[PDB]
Amino acid sequence: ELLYKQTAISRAKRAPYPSRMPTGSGNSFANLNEWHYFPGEQ
Amino acid sequence: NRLESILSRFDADWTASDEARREAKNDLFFSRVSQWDDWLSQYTTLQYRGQFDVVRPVVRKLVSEMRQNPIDVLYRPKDGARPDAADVLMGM
Amino acid sequence: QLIAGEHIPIVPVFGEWGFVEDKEVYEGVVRLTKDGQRLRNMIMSFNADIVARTPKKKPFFWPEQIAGFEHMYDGNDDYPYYLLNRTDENSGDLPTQPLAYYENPEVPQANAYMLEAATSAVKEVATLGVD
Amino acid sequence: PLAYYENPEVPQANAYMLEAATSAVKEVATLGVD
Amino acid sequence: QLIAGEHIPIVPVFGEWGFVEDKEVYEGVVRLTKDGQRLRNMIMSFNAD
Repeated sequence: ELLYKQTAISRAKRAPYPSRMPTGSGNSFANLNEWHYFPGEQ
Repeated sequence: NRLESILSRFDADWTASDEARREAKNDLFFSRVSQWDDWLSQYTTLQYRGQFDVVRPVVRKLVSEMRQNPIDVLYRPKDGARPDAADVLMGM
Repeated sequence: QLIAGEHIPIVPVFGEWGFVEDKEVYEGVVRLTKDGQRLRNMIMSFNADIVARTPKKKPFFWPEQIAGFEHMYDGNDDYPYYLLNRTDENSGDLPTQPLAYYENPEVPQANAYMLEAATSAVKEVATLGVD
Repeated sequence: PLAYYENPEVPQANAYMLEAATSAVKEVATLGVD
Repeated sequence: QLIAGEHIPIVPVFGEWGFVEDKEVYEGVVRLTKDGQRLRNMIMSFNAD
């Protein structure tokens, strides 16, 4: 258990935003750069 | 000498009214440009930031209401003067 | 330079008025509606994030409860029923029919209550009198 | 006895956010009273 | 070339108006109805999926 706990902590990562998820009008820079939607998981 | 006095007066006037000017500028930027006043310490990460405004219709309604009632200056003659005393000035 | 007038030409208009201690203060309509509006925006953004990044609802399987039959659970809709193998080489009959499911994404009560309170607060103070 | 597969359901967050977004669009797409 | 007029012929119409700091800004009807519309589209697409 102690061997695997550190790797388990290190591998618990959250996935990026989905492709069809808009970026709101609060970013104000990516919105002005025509960068409206998130890239995706790629 | 004259320039120094003028600049001293201007500096006093500018400093005496700083908070009101800053808050008015903040209000103008919030109402017109955007509602996320986080320009400082931004760009560290990218996250969703929506803008669901609810206050803009109130401002629109108020400006429409005061646009429907124009107001101008009406010069009237003084009580001791002639009845037609403010009629060339009114025409001008 | 000698301006032909007798007073300073600039004519000012003011929001309401005010002198609090020794400094003038003026206000319009947006000064008191900023906190609730920002709270509303933050709550909506958090709810959108919850909708977007939360995993969906799918069942929990062991890798050997579905040893075969793995083309049945993708969603093709061509078989009249779902199958699960029973026996094991070492253990007797441990694999079972039922199973556990992941829970659906939900918006917490605090988020909804705060959004409603902030919207009410904004709509309550953004007034200029009666009617 | 036996067990069945659970039906497809639209979650609560999706419906709540759809309603909230529709209301937000209805509420700001105005130019004044009436 | 000498145009017959005395003013620039182009006549503009503007949405509401505005100078925020030193740059002009104008708005219409669709500026504030984009985030909610996009969110509605995304939710409908996810539900259809």
